[PDB]
Amino acid sequence: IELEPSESAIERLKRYRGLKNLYNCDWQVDEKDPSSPAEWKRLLRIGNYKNTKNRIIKETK
RNA sequence: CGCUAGUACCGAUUGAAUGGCUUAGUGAGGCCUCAGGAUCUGCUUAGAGAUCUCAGAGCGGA
Repeated sequence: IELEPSESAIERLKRYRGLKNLYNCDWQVDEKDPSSPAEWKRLLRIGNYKNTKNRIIKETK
């Protein structure tokens, strides 16, 4: 990103979070986001997807 | 700590199927035999009027 020096780089970068390394750190999964879809809780959560679909095909048989 | 994939022994389905051995009994089928005789057919006394059936009865053979 190429900052405009005229404008304050604080308001642009309010929501950003700095990290040592993406791979190493840990986020708690969501946040008080409010640019998420509010239907985030209106989503089916899945465990092991393998242990979902073989079960469902098993019930389909 | 617990839940999820993975691999071998029992064990029930009286399961339910494949073969091996084995008990006892049955055993088709040809073939060889003991009979059989549907039937078919020779010859002869012989039936009827001059290689003619008009009844049969023997002697046979397939």
